[PDB]
Amino acid sequence: MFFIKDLSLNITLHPSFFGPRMKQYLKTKLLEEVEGSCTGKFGYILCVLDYDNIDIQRGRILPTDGSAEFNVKYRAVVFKPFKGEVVDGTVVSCSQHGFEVQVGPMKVFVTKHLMPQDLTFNAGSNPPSYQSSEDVITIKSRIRVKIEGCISQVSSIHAIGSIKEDYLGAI
Amino acid sequence: VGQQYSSAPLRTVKEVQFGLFSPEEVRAISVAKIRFPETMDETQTRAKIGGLNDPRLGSIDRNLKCQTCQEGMNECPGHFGHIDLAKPVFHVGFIAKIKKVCECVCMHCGKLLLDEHNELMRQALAIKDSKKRFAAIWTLCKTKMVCETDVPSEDDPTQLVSRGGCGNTQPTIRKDGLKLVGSWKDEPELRVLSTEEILNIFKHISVKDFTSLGFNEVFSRPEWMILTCLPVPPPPVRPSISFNESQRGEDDLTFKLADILKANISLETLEHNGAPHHAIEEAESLLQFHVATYMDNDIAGQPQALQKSGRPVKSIRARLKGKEGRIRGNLMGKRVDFSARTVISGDPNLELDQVGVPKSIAKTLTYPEVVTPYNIDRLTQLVRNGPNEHPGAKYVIRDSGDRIDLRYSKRAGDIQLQYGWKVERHIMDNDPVLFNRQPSLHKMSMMAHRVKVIPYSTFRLNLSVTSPYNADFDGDEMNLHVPQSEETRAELSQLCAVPLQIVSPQSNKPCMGIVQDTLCGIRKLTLRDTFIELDQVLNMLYWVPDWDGVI
Amino acid sequence: LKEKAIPKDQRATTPYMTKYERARILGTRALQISMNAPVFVDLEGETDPLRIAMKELAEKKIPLVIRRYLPDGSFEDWSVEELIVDL
Amino acid sequence: IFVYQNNITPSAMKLVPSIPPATIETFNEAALVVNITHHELVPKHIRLSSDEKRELLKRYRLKESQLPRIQRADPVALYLGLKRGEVVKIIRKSETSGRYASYRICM
Amino acid sequence: LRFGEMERDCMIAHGAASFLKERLMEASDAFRVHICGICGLMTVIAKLNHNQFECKGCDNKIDIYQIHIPYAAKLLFQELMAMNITPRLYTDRSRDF
Amino acid sequence: AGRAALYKEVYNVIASDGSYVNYRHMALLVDVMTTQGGLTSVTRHGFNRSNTGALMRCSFEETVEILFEAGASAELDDCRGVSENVILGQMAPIGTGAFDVMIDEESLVKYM
Amino acid sequence: RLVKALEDIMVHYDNTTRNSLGNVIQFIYGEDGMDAAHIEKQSLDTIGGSDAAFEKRYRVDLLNTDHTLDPSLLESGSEILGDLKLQVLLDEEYKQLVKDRKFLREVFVDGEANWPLPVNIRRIIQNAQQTFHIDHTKPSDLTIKDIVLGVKDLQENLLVLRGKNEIIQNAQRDAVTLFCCLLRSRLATRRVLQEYRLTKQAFDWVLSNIEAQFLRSVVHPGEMVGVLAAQSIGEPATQMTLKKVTSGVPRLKEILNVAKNMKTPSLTVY
Amino acid sequence: VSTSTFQTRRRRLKKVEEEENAATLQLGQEFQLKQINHQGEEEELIALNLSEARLVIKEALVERRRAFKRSQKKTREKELESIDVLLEQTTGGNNKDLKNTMQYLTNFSRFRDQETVGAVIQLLKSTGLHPFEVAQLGSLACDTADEAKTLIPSLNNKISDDELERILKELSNLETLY
Ligand SMILES: [Mg+2]
Ligand SMILES: [Zn+2]
Ligand SMILES: [Zn+2]
Ligand SMILES: [Zn+2]
Repeated sequence: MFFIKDLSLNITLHPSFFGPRMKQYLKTKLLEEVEGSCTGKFGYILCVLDYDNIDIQRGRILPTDGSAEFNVKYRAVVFKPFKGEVVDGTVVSCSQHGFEVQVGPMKVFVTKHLMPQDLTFNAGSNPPSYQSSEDVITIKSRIRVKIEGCISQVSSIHAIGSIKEDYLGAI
Repeated sequence: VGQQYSSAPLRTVKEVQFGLFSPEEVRAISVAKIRFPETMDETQTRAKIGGLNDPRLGSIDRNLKCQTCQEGMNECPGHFGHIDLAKPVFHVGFIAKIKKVCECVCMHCGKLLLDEHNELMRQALAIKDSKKRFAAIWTLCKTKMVCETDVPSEDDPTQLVSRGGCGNTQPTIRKDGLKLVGSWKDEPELRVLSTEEILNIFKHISVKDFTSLGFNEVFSRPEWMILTCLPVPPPPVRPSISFNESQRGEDDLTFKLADILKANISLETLEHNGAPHHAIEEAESLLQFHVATYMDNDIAGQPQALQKSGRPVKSIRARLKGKEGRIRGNLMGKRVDFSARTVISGDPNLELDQVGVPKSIAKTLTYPEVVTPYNIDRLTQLVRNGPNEHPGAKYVIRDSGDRIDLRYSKRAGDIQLQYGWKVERHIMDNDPVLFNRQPSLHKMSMMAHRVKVIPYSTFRLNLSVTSPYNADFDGDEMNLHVPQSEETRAELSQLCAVPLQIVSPQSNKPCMGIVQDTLCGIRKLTLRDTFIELDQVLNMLYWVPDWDGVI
Repeated sequence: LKEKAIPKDQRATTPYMTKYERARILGTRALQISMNAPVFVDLEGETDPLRIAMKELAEKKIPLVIRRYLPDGSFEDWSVEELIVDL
Repeated sequence: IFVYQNNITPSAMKLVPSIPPATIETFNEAALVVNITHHELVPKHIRLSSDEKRELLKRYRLKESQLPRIQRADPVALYLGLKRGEVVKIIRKSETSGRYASYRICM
Repeated sequence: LRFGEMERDCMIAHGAASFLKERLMEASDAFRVHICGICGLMTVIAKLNHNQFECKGCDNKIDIYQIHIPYAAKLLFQELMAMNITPRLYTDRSRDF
Repeated sequence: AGRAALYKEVYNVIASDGSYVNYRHMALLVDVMTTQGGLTSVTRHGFNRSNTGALMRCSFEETVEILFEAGASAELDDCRGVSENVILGQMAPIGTGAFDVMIDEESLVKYM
Repeated sequence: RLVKALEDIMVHYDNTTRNSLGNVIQFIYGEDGMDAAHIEKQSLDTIGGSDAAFEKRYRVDLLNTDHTLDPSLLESGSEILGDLKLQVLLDEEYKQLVKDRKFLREVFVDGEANWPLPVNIRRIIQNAQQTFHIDHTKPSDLTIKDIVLGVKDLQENLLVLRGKNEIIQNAQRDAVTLFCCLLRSRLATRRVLQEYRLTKQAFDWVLSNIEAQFLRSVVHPGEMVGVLAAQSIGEPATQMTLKKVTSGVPRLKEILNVAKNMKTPSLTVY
Repeated sequence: VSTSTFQTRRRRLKKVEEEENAATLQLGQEFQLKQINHQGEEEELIALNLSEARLVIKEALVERRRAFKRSQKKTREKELESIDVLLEQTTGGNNKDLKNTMQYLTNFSRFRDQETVGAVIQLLKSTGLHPFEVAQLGSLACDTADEAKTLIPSLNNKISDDELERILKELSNLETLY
């Protein structure tokens, strides 16, 4: 699931930093702008890779403001989830219309009616739980989830999913 | 300009793609749904109606509104509205090409009047190039005038094979004013060419046919030459010069769009209602007029639709029009800041490139010098000195896109400076300027000079740069411009310098000799007859700045 | 395509500096030096970035590469180290 | 190479360019009474091989388009039986260099 | 004061490209707009505060670009749109050449 | 021989007056008049017709009409030219802007 | 109008002169690659005069009791009389002077010798003359191997285009041709010693100053040729305050417009 | 200020079309097998299973805690807090995401030896399935394909019941204990 891609970055720079550690500040600034980030394209950009061989290339100096643009060539580890995809994670919160699970930097969400046609909601407990013959899902339990849909959003990929299929649900 | 940061990644334009507005591309650009010919007044309550100008586009008056974006005027560009016409109508300046396209295609069936079954044609098809391809094809098949079903294949003139169905004769086409006319062939049969019709025809033409006939599948397909809905031009395209309150001030352009809209409603309320069918067309030729008038109002068809007062109305083609028009006048040069005109006179004492600049201007004009170690002392000095002591300054500018009136603000004699700020300061002596004397006939009318700040109200300069700009003293007026970017004064000072153009690459020679008084006397003096004496001679020697210090 | 790069050997064009190049480089530099840029010379007593970068050139200390473009679609890289100054 | 005295049938030429490969050039007496090329105001144009051509194109980086051009019914062009895609090396005097080395493709 | 055609040509002669750019932008017209990366139409809903962009229908909130260009030409483009011709300006080329 | 006579005459225009122009000048003018194929005139029917940036072309007489024919024929401007840039207030790729400038990662270190 | 035709025409970075599209106009500006400023009117002494004075002033023959140089001029001058090894050069050189005169007489039928030429050489040797204070009463020290073998070299160093390719090289030569001819004209061996009065140094200094002052005068790739030349036929024209044939102003217009139906169309039968 | 990748196709204006995603392996036009490298060289897909990831981050973050001092010049349970330390110095202080994921991984991995890991890799990358199918198979447990290709739909007909069966059998072996 987790991926690794080559990417780049238009980073501009003030004529102040035309000193001799310029390189590292470029590295840094990149890490600021990118690390932990998220788009709809790739996804949760987790961490950069191979900090040593970070691709610089000369920088072109912009026509009027002194600044200079660098196209940082780099490559990183990242994370984008998908429809129909299966991943398991630890529960994180519970309501009445369902419960939420955390996987990677991301959160999948499951609604009640996306659970066994016999699974029950116990709000008369603490912390709130879901009951069943043998099953007892709760605050922390680990569960296998079928991601049913992703929804790009600002700086977060969120999603929905299910545990109704076979071989699915708590583990 | 259009300040305040923007998350937007900056770029530059490399290519401009010229295409044609599809009715849906418009019907999607569009915020608002323009239906009302009244600008504003909510039944008279100063504001605007959800019909024209800002139903959800740009805004008049200094109030933030504008579909969310807010921001407000300076910063806001227009947001387009759309106007659904009644029935499709013609473009004005595309009408020549409409005719020349109708002449190459079979109407009613929709296809070429020539295939690869005809060498003079197939050989124009080799003509790679829109302008001359289309041209060879139109010259080629404007003669052919029946929808052939069968042609002599490249074998022999005996067996003709079959390509496309129908044959229904092609009516030879003539244009009249803002209508098209055909005449199918004893005696012809003259029938008018109706829009919707012609439209459908274009709109059933196949893609390859498109292509080979100078048209582009994605950026410009024939249909779009015949408008369904309308690009409704956002507010500051057509800016109202209001007079305080209870008045208005709208634009001719806005009035032509209100006029159009009107006409459209008028037509429409005949096609729902009791149609004197052939009196409906009597009003469609109004829509067809106005929509052609708001694009162009100087055609051949004399009727130059005025507007209540004689005023012809300024069709859009008139804003782009040559000289003074947007391009030959606004985008190929403009009025500009940091400039200065004045009466010029000549002084025989400032080094060639010096240029006597009156106090009132070394006072008026700003150089934005940044705030930096080597100058701080200087900069602050000016600042306190204030915009009236000759060597003063006029604005300080903070790292927060914020000015400071160095003649207003309380903190006048206050403000410490800031490493990374800007002093817009008065104009110092030895500074780079871009002097010049129109008419602009060569490099030599347009050079850079070092400033010498001086009294009285006259521009001052060196007798011998009189010939480069070519200015007499019967009262000639001159232009001056000021650098702004450091590298601006670079290009100026290493390229435009007045002593750079002492040798001219036009006649491979000097273009800045000695003159009048000077020369005239340099001779009167050169003479064998001319013997000077000690007293004077000395005054002479000293008079010369570099004089080694030796008799 | 990055194959649009004329390798530093097999190089082509005038080894001298064009008045144009120069004015633009002196510019760029003075402009960034009044931008609180780092200098690489001793200010023997200079304040104006023009004079400054002038005397940054005469000591060819200026971290600058003229990427020259050749019609069709090519480039040759020439550092101010490299070029000369007859001008 | 065919020479006509005063004219050829407007249907006799109708069967000239229909015998590949070889080609066919009409000509007029009065059009050959004197030498075009020997007039003071012309220079020498020169045929090139496909190799010479492609070499000019690679060593100047030029595309076909980007090259200056010469008509086809240029008197000079007929003189040397010019064809579509061919190239001359015009070569002339100069009050500035003595010799200037020009090029042209054929239209 | 006016600085036009003829002047523009002289300064072309001196070859001072930048001086031009400035004299005719930061010394006059000047102006910032946002453009889609799919249709060179100035369609962007500039949310320069809440940090959203968009030109729905072109369904883009993502590929968009800031650009400096004299307001006069901003107008000219809107105007040529009035006459139904899309002048789609682009950030990059494809023709190469 | 064309280009030639052409110069000669353009030249007797100038030398008739008694002036001095340096060959390279009108020489150029003329090479521009000829190259493309035959005799191209300095006039709207003349050179304007060619292929320049559509935009450049429409800073010469036939504005609106150009832009119309241009937007119909799906034109696409390179912008590799003055007028084009100019309208877009971008630095005109001329002399002082015929080339990019870079900082040099490497050599920047040598200078401390 | 004029200007609007050549705006975008400039000297691109290979000294080709082209337009925004790419299409070429001049292959090397002014058919030479040179720049109107650094150019002054020098006299071509190889093309005029009688064959008499040509032979006199330029002929150098060691194997002759009247044609060899009088050792007053050159130092190593009597230990030269009849040197078969050097006469090999003197004759080759003088063969190049021959070839030249008849090439220049090909290009300039007029007979005109006075011309727009880069690098003022008339003066460069006056600066030299009074810069080393040489005397017209004492002997040189250059070898005749030196002289013509030095010149032979200086030529090469006058580049103008650079590629490593025959096309390019040759074309270059083309270009430099004329100047070369002037070089061979005024660095000729009879001249160096008989007329000028050089010395090892003086000669080597002149060699160098020529070279550089050459590379200076080359056209700067960038310069806006089009607009240039244009403004420069507009400039002399605006000053034409107006032989019975259409002259100037009107004729000029005719011309630019592609003068079809023309006014006075004389026709000169030689 | 946006961030770029290695494959812009023509802005043909034609915006519409690009499909949705599923375990029909159908991914964005950003994640199909053939993707061009950084030096321009075509290269397959880099889809890494759980753990394989944790190792990648740990390591490339160790070379980072190394380089981050080369210029200074002038066990399940335990790995948790050890890395809650490594990050604690190497990040910028905002990667809540990146730390979170470190926990997730470090807890759910099936392998924690650059050895056993590789082993698995050279085992699976034998049936040239989509580097995705691979990954998922390399971070989710099972017994019969009945579970296997049910939770990993993309297979089904691709690799046989009994052979994916063997591969499962082998994987529950190489299953690095905790
Ligand atoms: Mg006067
Ligand atoms: Zn708005
Ligand atoms: Zn038909
Ligand atoms: Zn869009």
